[PDB]
Amino acid sequence: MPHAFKPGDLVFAKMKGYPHWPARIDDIADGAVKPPPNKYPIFFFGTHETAFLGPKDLFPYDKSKDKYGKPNKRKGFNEGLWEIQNNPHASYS
Repeated sequence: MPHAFKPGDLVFAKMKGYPHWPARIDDIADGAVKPPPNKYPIFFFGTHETAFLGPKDLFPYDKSKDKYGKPNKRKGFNEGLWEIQNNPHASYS
């Protein structure tokens, strides 16, 4: 049975105007800016951008990869697919 999301969980994350995107729940570094209440720091693979999202926009990777894990024209997407499959917990600083 599912738990709450935690740092390190891999997802596809949905933002307005973008396809479901390979992403992870990030940690918040000591001294770093915290998310709003009820939001998680999402790190988008490929673009290496961060946004704050709630669970309604977070689709667990293993369940969703057959649907959303396909090449896309969008900038950064296909690099993102390599990252999530090959080294999803690396530092992409």
